[PDB]
Amino acid sequence: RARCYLIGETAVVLELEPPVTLASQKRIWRLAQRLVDMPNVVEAIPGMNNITVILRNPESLALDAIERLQRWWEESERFIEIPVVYGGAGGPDLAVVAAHCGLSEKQVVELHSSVEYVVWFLGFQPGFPYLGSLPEQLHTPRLVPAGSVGIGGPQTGVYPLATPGGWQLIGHTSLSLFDPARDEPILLRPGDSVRFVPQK
Amino acid sequence: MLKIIRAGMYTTVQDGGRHGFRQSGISHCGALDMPALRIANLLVGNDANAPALEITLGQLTVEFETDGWFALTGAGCEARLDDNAVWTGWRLPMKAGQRLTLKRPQHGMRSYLAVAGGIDVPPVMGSCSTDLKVGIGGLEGRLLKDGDRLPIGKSKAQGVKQLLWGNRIRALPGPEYHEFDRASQDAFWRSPWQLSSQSNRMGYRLQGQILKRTTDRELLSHGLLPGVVQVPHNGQPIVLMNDAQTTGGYPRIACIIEADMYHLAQIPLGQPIHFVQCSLEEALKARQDQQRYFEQLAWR
Repeated sequence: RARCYLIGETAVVLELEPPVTLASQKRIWRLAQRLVDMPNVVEAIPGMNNITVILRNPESLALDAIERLQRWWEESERFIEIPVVYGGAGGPDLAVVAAHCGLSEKQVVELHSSVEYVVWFLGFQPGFPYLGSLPEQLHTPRLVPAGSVGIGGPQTGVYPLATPGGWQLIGHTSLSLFDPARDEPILLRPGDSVRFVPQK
Repeated sequence: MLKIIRAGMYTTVQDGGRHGFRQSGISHCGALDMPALRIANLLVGNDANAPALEITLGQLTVEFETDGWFALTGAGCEARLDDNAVWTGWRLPMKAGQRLTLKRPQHGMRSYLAVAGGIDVPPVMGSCSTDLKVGIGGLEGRLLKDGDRLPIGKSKAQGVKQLLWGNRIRALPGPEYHEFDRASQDAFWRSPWQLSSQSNRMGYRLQGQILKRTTDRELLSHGLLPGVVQVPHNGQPIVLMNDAQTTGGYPRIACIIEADMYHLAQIPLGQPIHFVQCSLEEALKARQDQQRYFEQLAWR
């Protein structure tokens, strides 16, 4: 079931019950296109089975936001290949991640590449994907260079910036996920299908 | 056209904000004291969100090469222009070859400096706000240092009243307000909160009483905005500011209203902070009154 709570006086958060689902996130992606295509919505930030819609005219739209986002929710109407250079300097924890999972370096790079991941949402840093559902066999305990692929329990992703991280790094990427001067600054959008391509 | 001698400790080029990209993990940034920068740009004739220098604890000297007008807002640092003492909230004139010397202020924290025409720097994604974590905007995405020059744009003396600052800040409860026991909900309003040294442009860490949460249920990563007060496992509340994370998985006890966000910026690192329980009509009327206040400044 859905709940609609006011987050301050400028946003409304639509959430869903804790057992998350890919079908519920698909509608959240579909609603995030609809919400940003009108003048009254400054931003539409999706999360985990939830979407935060900030408003430009909250004085009128505030109470309406609890009656309107619930109804729009009842209606609920790309493929990118990232080149990852696994092991060596890019992935120093590749040897340690292969030890815990009980599979060699080639086996841990073969199933990590086989899974075609989808972007649930972007947050924390500019252009950082929360890639959902990593194989249950590849799960393992926890400044990192930019474009570094790493693992952290059930979560897997890429580091677009140079910041201190706790994930075990299994590889590195040359393709910039966040580039402030390209044309399309952020590569990944919510709902895109990420694939990781090995190189050595 | 604006040469810097002593830059200080945390000086940056700040704007209205890098909006439209919160969905892709980019913080909007901009001035912490948005009303201070807006009044300064208004006094000089620029657009209210034009690029102006943010200064933390004064200690700034800037030599002027081009003739025009300037203004100072925010915390009063007793600015001295060559052989005269200039004050905050005035469209002051400037000639070529004059230094403006700000000192460490006794009251307040952040001070703003705007010039006629605006600081012409490359607008990275419809904004010139410096993002120190990402390394973009302003002048190469970093703090201003000694010897740098910032190029002024092409412009094409009424004193205005500034806004008073205080330690009482109106916050609205929830979404996770009903997860804290009665001794923690009361302490949040009744008990004072001391500012910690960890507090920076991203988020303010508050030292006080240990707020106990009743539930131990995991929170799914949700979209955040400046002013949201998060309480981690340690029980010490963290106030999110402009450079904060767009997503987080911590329980949110309260949210500070946009009309009172400017007060946080001036609070010194050793002074307390009191929270006042607010209402939605009060939060919205207070937001209008401040938006309505800049329209009064626009008629001078």
